[PDB]
Amino acid sequence: PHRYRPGTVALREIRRYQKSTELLIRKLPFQRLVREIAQDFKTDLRFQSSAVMALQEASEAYLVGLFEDTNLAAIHAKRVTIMPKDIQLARRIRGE
Amino acid sequence: GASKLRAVLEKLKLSRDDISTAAGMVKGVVDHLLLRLKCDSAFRGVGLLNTGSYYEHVKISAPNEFDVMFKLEVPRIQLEEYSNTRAYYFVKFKRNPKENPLSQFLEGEILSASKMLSKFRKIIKEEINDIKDTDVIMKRKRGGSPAVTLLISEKISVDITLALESKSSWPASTQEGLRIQNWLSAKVRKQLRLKPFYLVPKHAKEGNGFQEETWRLSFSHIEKEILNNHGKSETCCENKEEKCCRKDCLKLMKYLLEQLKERFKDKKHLDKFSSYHVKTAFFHVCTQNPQDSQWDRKDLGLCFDNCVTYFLQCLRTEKLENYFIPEFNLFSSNLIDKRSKEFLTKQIEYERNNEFPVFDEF
Amino acid sequence: RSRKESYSVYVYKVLKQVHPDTGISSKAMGIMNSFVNDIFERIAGEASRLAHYNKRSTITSREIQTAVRLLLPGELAKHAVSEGTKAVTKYTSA
Amino acid sequence: RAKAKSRSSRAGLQFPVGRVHRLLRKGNYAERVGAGAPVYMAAVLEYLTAEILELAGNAARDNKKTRIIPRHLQLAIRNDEELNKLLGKVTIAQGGVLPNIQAVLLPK
Amino acid sequence: LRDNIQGITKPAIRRLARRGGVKRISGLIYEETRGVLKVFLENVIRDAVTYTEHAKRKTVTAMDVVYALKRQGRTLYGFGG
Amino acid sequence: KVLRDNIQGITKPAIRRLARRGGVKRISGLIYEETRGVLKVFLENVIRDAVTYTEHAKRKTVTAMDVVYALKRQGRTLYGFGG
Ligand SMILES: [Zn+2]
Repeated sequence: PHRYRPGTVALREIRRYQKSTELLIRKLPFQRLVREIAQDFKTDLRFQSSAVMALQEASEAYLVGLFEDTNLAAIHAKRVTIMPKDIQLARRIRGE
Repeated sequence: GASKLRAVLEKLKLSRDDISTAAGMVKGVVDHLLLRLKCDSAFRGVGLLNTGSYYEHVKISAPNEFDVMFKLEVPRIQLEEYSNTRAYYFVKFKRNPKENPLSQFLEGEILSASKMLSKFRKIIKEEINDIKDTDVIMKRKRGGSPAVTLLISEKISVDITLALESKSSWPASTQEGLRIQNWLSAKVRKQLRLKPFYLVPKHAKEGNGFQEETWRLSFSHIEKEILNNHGKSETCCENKEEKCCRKDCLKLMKYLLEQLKERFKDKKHLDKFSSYHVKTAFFHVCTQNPQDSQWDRKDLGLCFDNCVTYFLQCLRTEKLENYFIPEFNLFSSNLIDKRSKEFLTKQIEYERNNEFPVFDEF
Repeated sequence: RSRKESYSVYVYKVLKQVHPDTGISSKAMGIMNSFVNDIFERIAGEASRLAHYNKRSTITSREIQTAVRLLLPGELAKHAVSEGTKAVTKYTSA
Repeated sequence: RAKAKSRSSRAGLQFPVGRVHRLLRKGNYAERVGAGAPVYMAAVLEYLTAEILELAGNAARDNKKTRIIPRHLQLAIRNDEELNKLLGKVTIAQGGVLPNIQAVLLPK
Repeated sequence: LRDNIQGITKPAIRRLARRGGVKRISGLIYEETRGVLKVFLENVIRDAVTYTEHAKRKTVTAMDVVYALKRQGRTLYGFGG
Repeated sequence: KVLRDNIQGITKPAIRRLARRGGVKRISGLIYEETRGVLKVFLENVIRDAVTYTEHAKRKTVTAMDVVYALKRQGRTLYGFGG
């Protein structure tokens, strides 16, 4: 019954995801999210597949940058676990 | 003609089975030295080039003579050729925002070979005096290719070369070098050129003088890779089915020169010749004879004779192109005088006409 | 057919001077094209302002130079200035 | 007519000069473009292009490659402090991020 | 085509967090993250729609997305530009 | 004549007053130095751009507009001193 301890795997995933470039969010789901938002402005709207990808990459890039700052806030707070408030602080400082 | 040569080759290898302890003493000294260099702000990033080894024997007949290289990374460099020498350059640094710790060796824009070598041996000197179990004495420096020569007890000498490492694409002057395309293949050539090249502190030796802060291009790591990957099959010689005599011929060529240099070390005719000249000629002969069947082990006798002939031709015509830097003539009259070449030519021809007696006499 | 412009050909050439033995993916090229158009617009945009601010109808090598100093940071800005200053000096001398 | 010659070659540049001269008059940025304006600019664009490609090329070599991919551009830009800033707001398609892991997250 | 914010799977969220260097994630993050992602998308998509509409089109192109992102201090390279 | 150490011209009460306006109740002794090292960077960036604009215009005296452009370039606009 071999196991790897808590944090060993978490660090591993961090390593890998920092390294790789691929999209982490599933595509059909993301695409639909875009549309649901879009339909609130306008029905019968269309997207190029490249437009959806462009949105997805920007969206992930945004969240990752947000998570980096969130992580720093949690560390500042002497904590490894990030909480909703750490996100909120980072955003606020950024002017949101 | 191969049988006598085989006995020599076996003899030369076997003389090194005793070395493991000598290599140990060298390692002891080197590891010790690297700690100090790592403490020094200028050499903090220093390490061995031939990773995994504390020994590399340039001379086949000198098992007690060691050669090691200490490399130092230079993250971006601009080379400026010195006076059309083709192999010697001034080293300057490119834009680098952060502090570059090698700044202390700068002289104006140029990285001073003189300062680095002077300080390199100064650091090692102070540090060897902290080697307590082994007696290590430093030699006074003369040239710049070996930065430091260490004398270990009464048997072992160690030549230490300092080299800058650059991971940029090789300079255009190397574009036509590493002429292995017809020998080891164009694809090996391409693979090797994705690797770094090195620069060793070296004054621009010339007709009647020299430049103090020049650096010379070095591909010693490639030379090692080639010697151990001398076949276009690339595993040729790691299996007896594919045993060629390239490596054997080179050892014999090195041995011939070394034996003659020892023989005539007193007449000084041969002091300026080295295994590198032999090795360069050798790579060219391999280039001239790219097929393993032109090096069948059974033909060591004739293969070696043909290798010798090419080397003799190089001596006589005063031409030996650097294998990596084709415009760099190692046998130029500016580096080696004709007398030495005629003498070596004559001595080799004598040896060859008498089945190389110098191979047995000592 | 309609036709599109890019710097793909010029990017290749530059790559050869820095790395004669390497190539570039179509994406990296697309990125370099996005890059060039971005920098161009900024410099031209700032140069536009300088011409306006200083009451001119013309952009000269100076407006380009100043725009470079304002947009680029530290030393990177400098090499761009050195090369530009030279290129003009040279162009009229070549 | 005298023989026509390309200006990029003339200025010692690879980047087009006549075109930049032109592009500088578009978007309505200035009524007029001076003769030295595009020459100065073409040199700048080429310089910056070289810096990115060189650093990216080094990244390609670090990864034992014979070419630049979007990732190498990202690594190059970010590792170089001044380019990191020039393009500090730029999102690179498939750039990924630098492998920066906070020390406090690591065990002994 | 409803609450497609739930199409953003939990692992998908965690992986982004990991890429950002996040080692541990509170159980309340998933929802909070969504409340932020959604706003981001809303701002970008809407501008893209605005540009699309201005141009009298129905299909949003990569360029319309690029303009939308651009102006928020976010040039995106790779889709043209 | 050359000037120097006017970073100290930003006195302790001055830093505290700024901090207080910002809602800061209690200030660690090391803040003073830390704050100055940040103020300084801000000033360096704005002044430099103002100078750069001034030099472009081939003037010696820096005007309000040169400062305004400098601040706008850094993205912090200022009203009432020109525009
Ligand atoms: Zn072989």
